[PDB]
Amino acid sequence: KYDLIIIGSGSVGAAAGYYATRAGLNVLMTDAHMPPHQHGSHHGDTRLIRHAYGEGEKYVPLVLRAQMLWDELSRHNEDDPIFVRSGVINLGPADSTFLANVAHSAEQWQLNVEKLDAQGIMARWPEIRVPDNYIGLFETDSGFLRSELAIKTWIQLAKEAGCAQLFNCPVTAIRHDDDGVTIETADGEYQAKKAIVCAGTWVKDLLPELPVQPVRKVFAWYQADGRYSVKNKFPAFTGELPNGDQYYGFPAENDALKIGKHNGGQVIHSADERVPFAEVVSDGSEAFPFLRNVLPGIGCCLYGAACTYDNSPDEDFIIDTLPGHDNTLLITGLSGHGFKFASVLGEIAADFAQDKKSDFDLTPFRLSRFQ
Ligand SMILES: *Cc1cc2c(cc1C)nc1c(=O)[nH]c(=O)nc-1n2C[C@H](O)[C@H](O)[C@H](O)COP(=O)(O)OP(=O)(O)OC[C@H]1O[C@@H](n2cnc3c(N)ncnc32)[C@H](O)[C@@H]1O
Ligand code: NA
Repeated sequence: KYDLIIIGSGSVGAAAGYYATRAGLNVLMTDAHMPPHQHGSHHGDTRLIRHAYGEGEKYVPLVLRAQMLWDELSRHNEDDPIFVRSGVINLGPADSTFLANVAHSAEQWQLNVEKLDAQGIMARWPEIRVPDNYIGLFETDSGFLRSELAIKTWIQLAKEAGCAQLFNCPVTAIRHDDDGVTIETADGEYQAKKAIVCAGTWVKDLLPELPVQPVRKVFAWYQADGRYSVKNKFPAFTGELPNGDQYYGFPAENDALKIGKHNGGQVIHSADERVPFAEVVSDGSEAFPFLRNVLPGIGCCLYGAACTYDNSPDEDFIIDTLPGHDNTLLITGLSGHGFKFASVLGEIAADFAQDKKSDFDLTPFRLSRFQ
């Protein structure tokens, strides 16, 4: 009898719950665990945000709206900023398709991005060391996000707003009537007028036909020092190697620099198959090829993580209503660059719930593409 059932109250679903309840809807929130947990793709301290987007021009207006919502959310917690404006530097070769989309999309949307020289960056940040052939695009208004905190707050805000939340209770199957959507759980049976499916990286074993492939990814913490910090103006980064390998990174927190590879990772299929940090042996030395070249004074790996990419076959998002049911909307294509969008994706779901209006065009996130 609910107005809306959220299947996965994770990073996308947590937003979806808050916005849909604040919209004034009778909402049910579900997860398999206790939302800020270690079983999804929201754990680890931080998640990156970039406006001038190298992945594609199609993302820009959404991440711009996302940023607005992150700013509005950060308001609710004074002692702990959810968004930190450290800035984001984009590193890579001058003739790269990725940096070509950062520069082009900065121009159209009037974004604060500085083209910087190979010698220029080394002169501004002595610690960052690139080939002479390289170029850097510094983003001023960008930075990163406290991913765990973002969930934590979205839940309590929803919980206070009268949202019904069923957390440690996995969903087992989705059923369709003609009015709305039923979900049978190992607990009981609940239904709503509409539904949003955001079970994330394991939605496959709840909706098997989807063309999304979970992949074991890992980020790690290396030993840094005060001059690699936000205090010393050190920015969060994305790098390209002559390899074509992409790396993401964050300004050293308390004497620790967080890095990760983006392009690789070993393919898995079960939640059990996600072996913890040090268990497979690429992990401890995964960020090394970037670190010795680009950040040579960065030292040893200290500890690290265990996350999973929700990969689509073209690496773009899947934001579409289910093939047979306009009744239900799913968000799942988020292939490792989705958290920055969490806030905006919850809003468009809240809009969807009260059959409201987009602004954005979600055409390139069709389910149709494939075939
Ligand atoms: C893997 C990864 C991702 C990542 C990243 C680094 C790594 C190693 N760095 C990022 C970054 O720097 N900047 C950025 O914008 N994104 C980055 N990402 C991607 C990001 O983590 C993900 O896009 C996003 O966090 C995941 O979104 P989503 O909401 O779809 O997935 P989730 O947070 O894990 O939430 C899903 C929830 O659903 C629950 N669940 C799963 N199955 C069920 C069933 N069947 N029943 C009920 N609930 C279910 C999960 O428990 C989870 O809480
Ligand atoms: Na993901």
